[PDB]
Amino acid sequence: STIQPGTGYNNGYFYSYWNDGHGGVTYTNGPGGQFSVNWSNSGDFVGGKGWQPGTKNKVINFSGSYNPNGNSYLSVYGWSRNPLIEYYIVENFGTYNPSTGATKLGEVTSDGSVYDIYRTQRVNQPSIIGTATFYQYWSVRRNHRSSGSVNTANHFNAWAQQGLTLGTMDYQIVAVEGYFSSGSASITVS
Repeated sequence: STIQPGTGYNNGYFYSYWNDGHGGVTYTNGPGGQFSVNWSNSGDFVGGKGWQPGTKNKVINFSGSYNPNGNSYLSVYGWSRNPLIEYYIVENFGTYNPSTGATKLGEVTSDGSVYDIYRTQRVNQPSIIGTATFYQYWSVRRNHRSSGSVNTANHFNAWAQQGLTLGTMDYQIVAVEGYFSSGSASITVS
């Protein structure tokens, strides 16, 4: 069903839904690995379904509809702890490339596309452990898509070759993010 921000497990899939307290977003958990997001003149939000904990070799499948009108992205989104790392494997995005401002570390080929890889240091920013400082890694698919399979190990290995140390895995979801925009999405994860 439709929920307010929070985390939990639904039909055997972990979910996380976060927003900045601005209105304009509706997040709904559906059957199995399904979730939907509908938004209209939102603030900042990100939510979706997957695993808690994730793993360093998961092959993540997703399908469905993704129709942003403005700034948004569809990604595999997760964290590690000790060290604290935030990461995104971006499969599609709207009007803004969310890796803008991050430092390019190279490229990796996975699951039918080249990806550009990046990182940036986030300083005194919200995180799964509260206000914190941590590196944020990106892998941005050149050939955008809204269904597919992601071999996460290819991305983790590419980042590791340029200095990433992944600690203990925390959650790992397929997420829809929006940033002062409108859109819809209906995604099924497995």
